[PDB]
Amino acid sequence: IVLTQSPATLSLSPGEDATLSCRASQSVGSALAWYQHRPGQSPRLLIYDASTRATGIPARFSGSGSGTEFTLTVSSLTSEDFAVYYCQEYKNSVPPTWTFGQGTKVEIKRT
Amino acid sequence: VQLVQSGGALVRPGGSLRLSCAASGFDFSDFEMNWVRQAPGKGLEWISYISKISAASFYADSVEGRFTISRDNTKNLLWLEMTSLRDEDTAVYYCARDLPGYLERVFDLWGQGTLVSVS
Amino acid sequence: SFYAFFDLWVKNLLIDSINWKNNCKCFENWAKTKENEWKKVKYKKLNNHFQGYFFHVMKELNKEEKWYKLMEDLKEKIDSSNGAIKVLFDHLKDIAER
Repeated sequence: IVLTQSPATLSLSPGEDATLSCRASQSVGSALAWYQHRPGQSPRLLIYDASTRATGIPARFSGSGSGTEFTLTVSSLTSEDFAVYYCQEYKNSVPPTWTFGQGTKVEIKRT
Repeated sequence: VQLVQSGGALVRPGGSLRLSCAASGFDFSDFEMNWVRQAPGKGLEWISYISKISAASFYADSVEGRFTISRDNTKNLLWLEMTSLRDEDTAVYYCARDLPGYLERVFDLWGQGTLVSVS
Repeated sequence: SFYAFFDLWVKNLLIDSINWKNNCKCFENWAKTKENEWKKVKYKKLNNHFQGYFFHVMKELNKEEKWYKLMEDLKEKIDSSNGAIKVLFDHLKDIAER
């Protein structure tokens, strides 16, 4: 299912809360996940049911959304939260699809 | 829990390459495996999946007929036999672990990355 | 929806076919019942031998030797014959006549 990361590049100061989006072309449900590709590192799973939190993930990574609109809200941006965030649908249709988004990006804003 | 890959390699176009992904710290037979591809400046893109046994194997639409995912659940190795490599397969190949539950088709723990570059 | 009903019907048909492969008069009457229910219903979904129904089936099955046995039986039925529902019902006909 087409997933659109509207925020894309995001100039935000560290220590602040950052909201994102992942618009689906079709009605998926709760079958959407979120990822974090930190620079110089492998991706990691943050949320796996568009509301939950994966094991080993701090409670500041929270999300919401159950239809075609999805949103990941990360709070108190540390040095490693400035990464590229992907959203993956895993909708239980036949044939099964593993579709990512383009990748929204959170960056440090300056003057 | 750890997924250690084989490291990058240089291959000519139209050639073949066998990636590896040695898993440790858990039971390899109890976890579904995945291959995720990232081209330079394109983003993440799933290419392969294999089940707990070889009962199910799924491929992306761009990789069907060319690539083959296989696993050895007694040697804890996951392969991706690569065949007829084009110029758009210069990418970084990630080895991902799927969560328990066949409905929850997410990529839980990832490998170290493997830059496959064709020339 | 219609697609969700079709996935439920093919999912339950595969689950009950797996359970029936693991009484022949009641099974032949069952396979005659499901085949008449196929004509009121009747291809990305039913492509060769039900590849894409794997996660639907094993949400409720959770034993992959059953799925691998079903896929091997359907693959050898396709090899013996040389869309996917008709191969299954001719395979279920060979089980029922035994």
